[PDB]
Amino acid sequence: FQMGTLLVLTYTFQNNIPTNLSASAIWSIVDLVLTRPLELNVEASYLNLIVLWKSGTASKLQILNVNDESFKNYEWIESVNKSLVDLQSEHDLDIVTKTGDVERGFCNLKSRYGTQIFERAQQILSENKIIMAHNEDEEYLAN
Amino acid sequence: DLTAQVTSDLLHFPEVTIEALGEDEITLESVLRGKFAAGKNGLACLACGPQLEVVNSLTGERLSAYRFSGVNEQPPVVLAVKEFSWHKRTGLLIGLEEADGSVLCLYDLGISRVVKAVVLPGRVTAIEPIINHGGASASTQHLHPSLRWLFGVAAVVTDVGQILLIDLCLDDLSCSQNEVEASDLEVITGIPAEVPHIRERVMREGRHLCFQLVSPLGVAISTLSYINRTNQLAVGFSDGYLALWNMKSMKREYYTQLEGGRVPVHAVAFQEPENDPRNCCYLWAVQSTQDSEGDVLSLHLLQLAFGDRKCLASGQILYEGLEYCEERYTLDLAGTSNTKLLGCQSIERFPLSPDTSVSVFTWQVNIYGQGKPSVYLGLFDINRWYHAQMPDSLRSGESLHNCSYFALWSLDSVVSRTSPHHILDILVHERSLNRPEQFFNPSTFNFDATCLLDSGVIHVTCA
Repeated sequence: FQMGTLLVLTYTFQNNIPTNLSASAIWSIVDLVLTRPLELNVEASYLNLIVLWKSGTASKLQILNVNDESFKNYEWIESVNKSLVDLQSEHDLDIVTKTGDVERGFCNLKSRYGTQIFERAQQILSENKIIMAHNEDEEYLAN
Repeated sequence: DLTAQVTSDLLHFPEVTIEALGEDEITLESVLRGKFAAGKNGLACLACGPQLEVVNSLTGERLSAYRFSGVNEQPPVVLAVKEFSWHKRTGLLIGLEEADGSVLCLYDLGISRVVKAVVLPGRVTAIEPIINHGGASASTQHLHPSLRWLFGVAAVVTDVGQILLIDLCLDDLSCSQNEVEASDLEVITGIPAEVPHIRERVMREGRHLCFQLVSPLGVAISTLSYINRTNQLAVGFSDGYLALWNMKSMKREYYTQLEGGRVPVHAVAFQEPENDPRNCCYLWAVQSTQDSEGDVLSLHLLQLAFGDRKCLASGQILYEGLEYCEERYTLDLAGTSNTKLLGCQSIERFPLSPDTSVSVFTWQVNIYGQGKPSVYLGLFDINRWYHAQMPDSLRSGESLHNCSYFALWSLDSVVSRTSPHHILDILVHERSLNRPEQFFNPSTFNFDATCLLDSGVIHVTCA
């Protein structure tokens, strides 16, 4: 991330700020927005760059905080890129959702996901010829 | 005739503190000195000879004490003290004048011990932290790349005009040394490249890296202040010159003699106006002969005009590209009598720029053949000075007692109440500063303050 200043027309370099990205660095820029500073855990702030990376359907949101009018002191601020509901579902940290019946799981998923998704998923199922055998087809729910 | 009123009894330091300082008359002829610390820990520090006492600024309680020892078996003098916090520690940077030369110490208030120390190649006159951490982070991007490779940086100046930027090596947690075991410096003249290679060697040899600025020698530096908002190190000289050094470029951006002539620069204070049309801010510079004759005390307002403001990744605003620097106000407080500056303090409130910005100057005048000194607190409002159309001095007839941009308070009730104790410093409490066009003259400002005496503290209100 190079960033200089425009003035009179003249562009004048200040600093190159690298990124903090690993796992080979295989993220693509989706959108970025430079703007007025946020209310972050560091009062030392001058400007804020909001950055949105993507790698497949996985996303990454970061904020670059520049401290002073020199673009040489900065700090990268990361965020959680999955919602609580999703993380809990992935990591089996959900204690509240009622267990038991196969239709109970149906209500559970229906209510969790919303009709747009739930019906799109039931659309994808029948296209691929995956059809519910009986009331208690657990092999289906799994899918 | 605004007069401060005393709001507490004199709250004495404990006896052990008084007694320890009064061993001033062995390591004699030691002057007791005391200052409120600039940070946010509510400390005041007193020093006499090798003895340092840290006390609670509001109660006078002893918080910490240390008697420094001399590397060369002869007591040092605690000359300079600055607040300094790093990692999760709270401390003081200390300059010790020694028979040979000097030592810069980092003193940890949590354990009341010196934790780092270095031998200085000269006699220290002032010290100033520049930054309390290193590493690659947005928070250090305003500093020259060579400084960013260091881990904490303190500026140190000497009586021959050396300007030293010293690596505090705060990344080294295996090294706990007291003032007696001070490490040597490796001084590089100017500002090199390839710092990491140099540093690594330097620290394997058990030394701290130091950059000495290329700057003329031979004249003592008397004042030193890092101005965060302009990223400038202000260097005041005993001959009345003031240098401003940009800590991004490491170049001297300004250097001129103040209008008081060859009189030492004794203090500075920074102010930012609320609304200025060309990115101007202000540096007061105080010239004083108080450490010699005591016959000259003058205030000099420098207007610094910059080409731009920069929001840093840190969220901090920085003035950038100095276009001019010129004196736009002069006030002579002195120049038989003896006059000395007690304190010089800027207070700003933010709602961008502060909407309130005042500088408070406190001074004492002793007339020979007059036992009780007069003590004055004067409050300069930069925005009312704008409103007054930037006069360059008091007009003929005009008086500080009746000035639209300056309020003058008498602290004589404090003097009467505390005699013969000496006032060492005065701190105005920022949080207390509180308010037909005449009404917005600073005379209508109310505020609380605390005087540091040689034997305790005492609180006042100005209303």
